[PDB]
Amino acid sequence: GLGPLQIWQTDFTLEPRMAPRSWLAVTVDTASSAIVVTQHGRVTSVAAQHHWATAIAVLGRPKAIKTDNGSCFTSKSTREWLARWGIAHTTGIPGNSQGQAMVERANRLLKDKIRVLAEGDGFMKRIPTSKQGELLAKAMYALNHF
Amino acid sequence: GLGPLQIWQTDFTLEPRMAPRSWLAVTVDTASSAIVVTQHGRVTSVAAQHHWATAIAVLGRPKAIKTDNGSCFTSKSTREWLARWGIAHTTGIPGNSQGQAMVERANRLLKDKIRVLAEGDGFMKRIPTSKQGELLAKAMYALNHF
Ligand SMILES: [Ca+2]
Ligand SMILES: [Ca+2]
Repeated sequence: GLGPLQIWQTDFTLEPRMAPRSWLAVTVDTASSAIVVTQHGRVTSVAAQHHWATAIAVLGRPKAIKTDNGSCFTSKSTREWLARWGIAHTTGIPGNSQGQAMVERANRLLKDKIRVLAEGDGFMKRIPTSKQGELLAKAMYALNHF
Repeated sequence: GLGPLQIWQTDFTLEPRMAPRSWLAVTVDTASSAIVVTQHGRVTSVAAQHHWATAIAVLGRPKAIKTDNGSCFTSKSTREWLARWGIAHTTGIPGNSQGQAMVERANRLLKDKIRVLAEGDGFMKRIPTSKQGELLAKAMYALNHF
């Protein structure tokens, strides 16, 4: 009962191998280190809400989420969506510096796993679109379980 | 170490509120009762592999999966995909009768939660396409956590 708080860190990261939906939305559960990733065609507020809808189904509802001040995260729409769910939102400190370091380490382990699985399949450039889906699933698998 | 075996039961179920991608692929982890659902436009073998790719990222790799003899599940393609992952597959007994009862109970709790959340939003018929995604996320959330 003295366990970790259910706080998430989310961010978006660009990955051209995953084009056209090359914007990967990544969420790290700081309680368990689990990771949830979704792809999007454009960074929008709505992209951020859809990514969270999916992470919540997978991780359960957090008590809070930390993001940077990107505008897709502090727009009105996003504040209202998070309010409707009852989740608190913080963008940390104005000149944070650090503080979002797990989601950033996550971003880097993820892109690396994607490159190594993609190349294992013989794709050295963009991944065929029909194949990105299982590859992105496979990457997430590899970083969360086995 | 005497805990339950990681065996899944998967099935596809039709849901017109979710049209055009009205075929919902549902997987129950018989170890934890967690549920994973994905939508598809057509019931194909490939639909079954994509659904599992996503469930594995979410639940980890099972030791076995039980399905009925639908052809999308015993086709060559599907047998080879499951073989590549190292998961055993069984379709149970020829005139099983029961044995897939959790995935079927799941199918029914799911469609019911979708109807009640959809109607809470004022959609009494098909759900606008742009809205199905979070609604399907929301349903899964409700049946797995809170
Ligand atoms: Ca950012
Ligand atoms: Ca069936």
